[PDB]
Amino acid sequence: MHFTIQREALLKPLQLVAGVVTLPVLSNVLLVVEGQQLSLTGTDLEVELVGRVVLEDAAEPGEITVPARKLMDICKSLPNDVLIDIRVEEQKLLVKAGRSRFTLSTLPANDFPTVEEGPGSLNFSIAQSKLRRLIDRTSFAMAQQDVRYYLNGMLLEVNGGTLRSVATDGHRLAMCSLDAQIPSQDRHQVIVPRKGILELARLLTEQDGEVGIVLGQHHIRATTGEFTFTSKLVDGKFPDYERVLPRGGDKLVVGDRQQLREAFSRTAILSNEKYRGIRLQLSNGLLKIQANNPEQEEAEEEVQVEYNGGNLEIGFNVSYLLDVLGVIGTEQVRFILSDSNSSALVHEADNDDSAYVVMPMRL
Amino acid sequence: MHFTIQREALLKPLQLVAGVVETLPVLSNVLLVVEGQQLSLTGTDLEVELVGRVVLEDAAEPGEITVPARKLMDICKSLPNDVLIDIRVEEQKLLVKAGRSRFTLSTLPANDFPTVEEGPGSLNFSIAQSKLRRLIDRTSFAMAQQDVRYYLNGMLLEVNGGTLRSVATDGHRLAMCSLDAQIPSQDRHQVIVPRKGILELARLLTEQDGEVGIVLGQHHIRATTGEFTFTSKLVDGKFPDYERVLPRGGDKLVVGDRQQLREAFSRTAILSNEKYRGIRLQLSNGLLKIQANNPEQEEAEEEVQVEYNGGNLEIGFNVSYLLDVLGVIGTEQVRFILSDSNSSALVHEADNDDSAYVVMPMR
Repeated sequence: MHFTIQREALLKPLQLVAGVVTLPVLSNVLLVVEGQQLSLTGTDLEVELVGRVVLEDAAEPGEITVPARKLMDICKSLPNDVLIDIRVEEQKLLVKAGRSRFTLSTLPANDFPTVEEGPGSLNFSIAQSKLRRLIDRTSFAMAQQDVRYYLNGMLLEVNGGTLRSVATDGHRLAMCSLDAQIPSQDRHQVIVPRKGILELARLLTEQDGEVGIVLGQHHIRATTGEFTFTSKLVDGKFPDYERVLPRGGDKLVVGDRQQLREAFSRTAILSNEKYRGIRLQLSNGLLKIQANNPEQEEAEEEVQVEYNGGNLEIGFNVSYLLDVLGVIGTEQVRFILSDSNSSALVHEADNDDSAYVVMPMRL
Repeated sequence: MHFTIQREALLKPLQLVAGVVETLPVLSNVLLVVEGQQLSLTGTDLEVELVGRVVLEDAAEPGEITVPARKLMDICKSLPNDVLIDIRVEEQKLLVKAGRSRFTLSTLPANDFPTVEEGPGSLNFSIAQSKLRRLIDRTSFAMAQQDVRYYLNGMLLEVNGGTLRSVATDGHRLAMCSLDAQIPSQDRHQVIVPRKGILELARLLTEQDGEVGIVLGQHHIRATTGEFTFTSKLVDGKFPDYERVLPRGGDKLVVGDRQQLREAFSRTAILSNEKYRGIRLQLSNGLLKIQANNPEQEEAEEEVQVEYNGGNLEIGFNVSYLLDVLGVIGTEQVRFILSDSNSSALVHEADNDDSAYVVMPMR
């Protein structure tokens, strides 16, 4: 195995694969030269990322794994635009560029873990920005290290022509729905584990770009010109999210998103550091927000909101409210509430595309 | 105690004192004192005391109290820009008001807050802030972190003739900087300022066109500006005879590009032992060969052209130590003075003997 490559050409995909990179082989990147193509692969056994770069000078084929962080750091630290000569010699990777010589230890290609790569049951393409939006609008809702396996990840659902993302930790929910012109078929649902979905969202930087998606029984695949991403899915059945969404809420409240966010963060300072309880007292054209902690400290704040109807005292985790408010993209925010024991449904001002559910706390 | 103050006016000094609060509970409080039309804010960690003063505009009722520093600062930070804040003590509580936001904080009495009694010292002078900071910035890395020899964990500030000098050393390497300061001194004065205090002092010296008033005493060092008075306790002990540490017999003089050497040392550092950080230098006429090996038999090799004429030298150094020096050398070139493999290296700027750096070899 031997090739030459520019520092920049190698660094781009090598930085991509290094973002996914404990068994020792898992900290290596798999390098494969087939013809004039270099493929770089990184995996953490849940997610596999592959980067492809075209080689210009003649290249001798082969394959090998080398420590990813160390190759990337070596490549990063080299002078700009320098040509790098990479060769395998006696279980070692030899790297030459200019007047610098590096020898790296290697593990055999066969040791590197592989993925099933099935055709799947559905595929479509979509604008990277649209897929990224579904994830960014809902990702905070995901549960972290919950015993229920399904909670630690994001549901992606195709139904009719519609792509939908749902995330919930069992206390709060975030859902977003987009018209994707996906051909009508049966409902398709996948649960992409938390780490993989966040990684995927970060990867979708091409604003005018497309992403090819494959849904299977055990994997999702995202493919673009730069990379091919594969994640294992969460085995299990996602809860019926439809039941969680509150319905028939009598009270409707409209408020300035920025004023509510600032008033909630101000009061949050003196709320219980673990439970983050905030008390809301709603009355005609008025929201009182109060916060108390174990040291008997108190923050109070009043905000004028558009609201007409019965008084309502209700408790909510302030962090949850702030998570919602920080993804609402409109100046105003709509809150839909019923009673003290019932959850809140939050929408953008004019749009039902994203919906947020926040269950209350006992006061 | 009762006063009104603009949010911006209160935040500046509050932010300053908050940087020294890290536990006994009163140590995480800020001491607030209203005397006439002045508000003083005091923070301490029992080694360093920082005081901020602000002139109050509206009438103010005097008194004193301590309140949690971080919480007051966060509350002040989160408030609307340019708002007027009303502060008043009521029944062992601080009541903070601004617009429609009410806050009640728990308080501890002023008696509990530690007091530092400030003598006049034996020497005082003023100096440009940026000169004092330079002394510290050029020299701070050399300090020991948690050595058993207490004097090493700090920086020596010495006044001899009209020269202000800073010395730091962990026993493996040394950093010194000397500046003419026209300071009248009948006798030589030494102080050892603890590392937390000296680093904090450096960060506070932010006015490039400003001056700082210094007092040296037997047990304290005091630094005064319009914005603050910083007092630190000193390390009780005699600082080592640093002059003996400096190498005198060097027969080999090397000149090199600072940026090329830095880049070549960081590149080779990647494959050096992660704990011992050993690099090998091979010096011959016009050339420096840098090699790094680790326990996994990985190797980085690099050559740099340098101005040098004389006998061959093989010598080992900790590469972090060399990089620490190179990252504070302000000139495009750097001078290395060496003698033998078992003897220390002396490093200077290109044209100047003002800063001097000593690094002991490995092996």
